[PDB]
Amino acid sequence: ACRPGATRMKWYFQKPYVRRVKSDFFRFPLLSQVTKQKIDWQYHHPRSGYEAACIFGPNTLEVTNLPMGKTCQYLQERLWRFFGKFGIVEQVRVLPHERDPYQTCGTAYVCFRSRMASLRAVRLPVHLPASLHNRVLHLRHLGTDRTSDDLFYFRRQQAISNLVAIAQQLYAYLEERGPLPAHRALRLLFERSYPRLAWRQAGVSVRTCCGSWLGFFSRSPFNELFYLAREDEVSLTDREENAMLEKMVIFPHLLSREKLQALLLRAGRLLQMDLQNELSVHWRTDRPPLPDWTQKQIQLWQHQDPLPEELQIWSRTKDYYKIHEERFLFKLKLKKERAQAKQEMKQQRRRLE
Amino acid sequence: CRAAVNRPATRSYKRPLAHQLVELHDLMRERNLEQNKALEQAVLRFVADDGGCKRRPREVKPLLYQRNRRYISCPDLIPDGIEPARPCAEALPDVFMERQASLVRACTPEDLARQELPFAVQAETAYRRLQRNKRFLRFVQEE
Amino acid sequence: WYTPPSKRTWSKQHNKIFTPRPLSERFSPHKLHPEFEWWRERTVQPSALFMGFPDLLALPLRGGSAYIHEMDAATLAVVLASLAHSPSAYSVSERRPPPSPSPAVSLSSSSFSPTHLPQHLDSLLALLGRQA
Amino acid sequence: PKNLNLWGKYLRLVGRGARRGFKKWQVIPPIPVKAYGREPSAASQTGLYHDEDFNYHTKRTFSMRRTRRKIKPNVFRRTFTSSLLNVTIPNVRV
Amino acid sequence: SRYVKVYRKVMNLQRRKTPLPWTPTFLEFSKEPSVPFPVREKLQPAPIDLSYYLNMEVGDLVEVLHGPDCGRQGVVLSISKKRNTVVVDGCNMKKSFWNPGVGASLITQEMPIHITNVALLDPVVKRPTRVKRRFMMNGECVRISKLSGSAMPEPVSTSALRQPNLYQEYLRQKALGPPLKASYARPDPLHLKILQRLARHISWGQGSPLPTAENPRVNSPEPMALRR
Amino acid sequence: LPLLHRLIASFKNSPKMESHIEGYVKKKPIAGRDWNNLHAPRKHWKKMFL
Amino acid sequence: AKQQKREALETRRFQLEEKMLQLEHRIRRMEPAQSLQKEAWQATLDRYRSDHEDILIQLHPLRKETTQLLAPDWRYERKYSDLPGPIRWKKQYIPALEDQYRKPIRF
Amino acid sequence: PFVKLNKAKRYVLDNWPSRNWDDWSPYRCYVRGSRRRYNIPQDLLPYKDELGEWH
RNA sequence: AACAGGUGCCAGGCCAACAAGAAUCCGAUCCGUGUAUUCCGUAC
RNA sequence: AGGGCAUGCAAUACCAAUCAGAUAACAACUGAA
RNA sequence: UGUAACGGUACAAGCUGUAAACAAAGG
RNA sequence: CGGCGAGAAGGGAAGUGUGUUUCAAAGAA
RNA sequence: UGGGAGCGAAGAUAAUCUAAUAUGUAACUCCGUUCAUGGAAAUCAAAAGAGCUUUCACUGAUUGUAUUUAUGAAACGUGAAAAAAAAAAAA
RNA sequence: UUUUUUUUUU
Repeated sequence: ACRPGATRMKWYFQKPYVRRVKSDFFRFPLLSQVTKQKIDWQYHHPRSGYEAACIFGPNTLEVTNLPMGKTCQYLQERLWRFFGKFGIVEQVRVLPHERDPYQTCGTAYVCFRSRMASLRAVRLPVHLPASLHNRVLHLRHLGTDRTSDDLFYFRRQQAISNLVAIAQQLYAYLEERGPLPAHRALRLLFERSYPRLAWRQAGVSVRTCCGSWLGFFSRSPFNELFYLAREDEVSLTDREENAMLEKMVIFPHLLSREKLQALLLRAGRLLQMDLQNELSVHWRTDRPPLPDWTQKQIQLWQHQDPLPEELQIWSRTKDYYKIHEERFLFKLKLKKERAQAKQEMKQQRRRLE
Repeated sequence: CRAAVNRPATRSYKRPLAHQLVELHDLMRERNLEQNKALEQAVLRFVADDGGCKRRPREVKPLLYQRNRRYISCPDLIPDGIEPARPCAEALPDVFMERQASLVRACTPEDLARQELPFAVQAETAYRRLQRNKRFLRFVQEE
Repeated sequence: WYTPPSKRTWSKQHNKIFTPRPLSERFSPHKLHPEFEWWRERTVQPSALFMGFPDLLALPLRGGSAYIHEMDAATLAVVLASLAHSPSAYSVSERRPPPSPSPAVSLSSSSFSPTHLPQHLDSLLALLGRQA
Repeated sequence: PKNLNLWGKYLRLVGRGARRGFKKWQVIPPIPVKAYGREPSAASQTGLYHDEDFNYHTKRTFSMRRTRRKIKPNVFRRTFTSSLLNVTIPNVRV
Repeated sequence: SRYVKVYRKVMNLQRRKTPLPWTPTFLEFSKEPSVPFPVREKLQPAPIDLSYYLNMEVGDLVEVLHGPDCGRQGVVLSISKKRNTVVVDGCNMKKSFWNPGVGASLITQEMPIHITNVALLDPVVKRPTRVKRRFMMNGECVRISKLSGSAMPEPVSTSALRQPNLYQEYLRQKALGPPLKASYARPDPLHLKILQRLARHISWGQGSPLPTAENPRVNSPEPMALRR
Repeated sequence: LPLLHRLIASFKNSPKMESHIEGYVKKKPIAGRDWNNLHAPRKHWKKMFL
Repeated sequence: AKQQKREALETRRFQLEEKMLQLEHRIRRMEPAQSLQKEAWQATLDRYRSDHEDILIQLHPLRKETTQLLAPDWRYERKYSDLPGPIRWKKQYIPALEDQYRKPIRF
Repeated sequence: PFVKLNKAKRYVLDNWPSRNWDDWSPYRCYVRGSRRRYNIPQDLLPYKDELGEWH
């Protein structure tokens, strides 16, 4: 046992704060709306939430809801990488923990080189993998008081669902009434709100996901369910779209229950994939390449290289293992020789191409 | 049924049902088998614990008591005018010196047949005896 | 050495030259610690200090004694100047403040008097003058 | 095995006894402090010795002899101009 | 080293609460006697109730001195004199378990803390201090602090500090056994009553036959005859 | 049910007495009481004939 | 008795100061521009100024009274008196004094 | 089907909800006596991070 | 193990605030919880 | 615990790089615990 | 917390802390 | 009277013949 | 405290002597013990399959290191005790 | 076939 380093980190659960007595301000201090902490008038000063602006600048962000058990420096690099997409990041600052300098409190500041570049990062939130506790980041603009959309994902899900249901209803209607006009059939469709289920006219989910009625039909799974036909068979605003729709007839496709179900199911996976891809963009888009050295450097920030075997050899216990064994060395020599033969096969393809 | 009723009431355990027990009881009664030892023992055990629904911690009767234990006061419940029987006038004779002739008698084919009986009949006999030997004292007002 | 390191126990610090980490330190709350000497009492040091002396601006709120009569000319001049050049209450120190910055960062011309009004220092002023 | 980056490849999947009875004079060359898990030294805590610290080594001749000796790291004196601090820092052991 | 095993084995005995329960069987003997008893010293200072002397009451405001909770204030919930321990809300939470009721899947509970690890805060000063009792002419008892010399506030009502103990409930549920089967759990009073009725006839029947439609009668119980 | 039995069973919830744990066996010696123990105080001797 | 009112007063003042600071920052952010919002904020800040000053006026008496025994009193000391009911205090650490060279003289 | 369940086995089959066959579904299953239900056709596959890198 | 203490030395029935014999015979001085016989209380 | 309770055990550590003392302007100045 | 010195007590391997073997009665 | 949503990183280790097996350096009582 | 980390010699055995055992043992400094240590696989196995960590028994004084003297709770595997993947976007 | 777990009614 000895003094731990930065590798060792501990964190316990936090019990929610409940005021049992309202008239006892001594034993049950009132919470603060800014610092989210007990009001300490005796030793703490009142805050305003705009102190970082005078420090950094107007063109700044207030990121919150950070994970635990991660170094501030690692978080800074991660954040810089993330934020670099929009524009040139000036500086990233992280507030250490009160009781743990090697740990993050849960708040950070980001500075941009430009106003418009900063503005673009406020739109959507930040989603983290399982590695980071799946902690969703909350942003705020100090210059504009603009916040991010935290409910984007959950609202999209309901859209997906509504699409599914509208498809089903359309199919049913078609079945029950034969072919119907394009402009007339659509009126028999409804959707539901995300916050609380309430019947509403369809089209919000269509515009959200698909973006257009035409597109809805032109989709991959959707096209196998329905068929549009031009008036002779028997870059567009809302009015033009409507006018085009006014002279078309919808025809269903004869399908079985199992097939129908399968298709319906597939649609959802596709839609979900879409959503995921929207939130999982790369960090190296519209950027020049990087040297291998740089790549290595990047790698180092996450993962360490293996130890040389030369050194590792010494680790062998003399009790049960021979330090320097000729057969053991010969085996490693043969493995090293086989490595080049393996590499040549991969290298030959580039010359062939 | 007797073997299974004693098992726990967990997932990984086979246990019969109350209606199954009644159906089996009727089926056995029909064939003049209502007086079954195993059936009676299973029936008593089933209701001993509400068909396994009730559960209590493991309980072991005490076989010894500590010195200077607690004292509990209680009056006699036996009806008045009742006392234990007294022994014979002084003592019995010696076992080896006097009781040497009366302890031995000639054997008979009936004795041989009685000795050649199985264990199940003995066990049944015992059970029946204990069953039959269940009585209590009456009260003046009870009569 | 007997046991090898791992992904969690490969970084260590010196016994004396180290960084306190109560959050990440072995402890036994359920055990008596004679090392801390729970019997021995300790004084109460001042929370705010200015030029090595108790902060005069924190007196009205936190209270405490003032060693005005022990000040020298050098100290007293600056002290006087401080109380004359538009003093601010946020200049005082804080005991375990929130991780976020303090209002002292800006120190701009405000439209109000934080904590106390300027009229609550004549008592101290008198003493200051006397000392002068 | 696990933790390949660290020393002791051939020591993890062995008996407890082996581990307990492992000797230190069986290794000729030095081992990196980061890999070995050695505690930082006072001289290192007062300077910037990124991967450098006091180590130990052992000798061996034809006569099956063995010894152990101490070895000091390599340290230099320099000067660095810090723009943020706005003050020179003379005599920095690096 | 070739002594670790034995060392540990020996050491274990200290912690061992010998003798332990042991059910008997057929042709089997106990081994508890063969277990050496732990070693202990008798001559030592007598215990003391620090709670009593420190004038520390349930519901009082305390602050954590050491441990993970370097600075954290709370309210005393429970005091144990024999262990010289206190329980403070929102501090020292390490005991986790499965949810025995409605809610999440895991629930934690606060753990006791040594009295020596905590101190009473000053009313006005809000710093660790001491409290002394003083009796008036009328017999009225007043608690006065050292630093400020001010009167202490009254304790919080027990009705407000009363909370349910889910750890105990989980232990009680575990003591019984695994969860019951769905099939078995279902009630059946209709057949249970028939089985209960047959149980009395089997037990207190004295071997008498059961009633029948043609012969709805049963022999009466026989009393215990005295030895004339 | 018997009236007497009812009466008797009435007192089932009465307090019980102390009892030993399951499989309680008293430890007893084999060897004699006489043995040299010269590493004991003056007032703690047991030698009579050995 | 007095402590309790002090507490509440303090709390209220604490809240009001944060609101006033937020309004002043919002006013400062839009200096080179004129609008109705700015006027609105000025009005609200004006209101809060009085709303806060009253609190301090009410608070003044209590703070003094509360902080009674905090400071030493020679009168209550065992050195200068012998009457029942003594008072003791703990020595502080003043760097300004500790860093100075002084002889152990008493006159 | 002919398995002699031991203490160890019985414990698992009686405690762990994953062994509960009365509520078995091929699309939603636990992993090892877990409380939370995982998506077998979804949870078994990798995913990309905010950075677009594999996870 | 009625080692639970005391009473002049070995006490279930004597003092010990709640059950139960100043029990009979024997005894060198010499009380004597001692030998022999017998009764009673006990969820102690 | 109503009340009272001299003196000594070198004590700003209920906190905070290391190195004498009432715990040291930089540098000189060094270190296996 | 544990201990050493001085004083008192009957100068003591106990007790005790100049209030140094006690307040027991607040209308 | 079961028929191409037929996929999950391109990287580590194993025989040195690997069309073979396994795994993911990267998360909490 | 025969627990963990740094450093760490000799008397003694080999009937003197080198390696080796003693022993990573003794002295010195530090952590202060189940609210601990440890840890949920780029592991083991080889063509079957096991499934974080930890304690006991057997395999077995077998394999291995040594040799003139010893040392060695080895790995796979079996039995048994205790059983634990993650509470979790915010209000 | 040579066995076996007692409460009904907190």
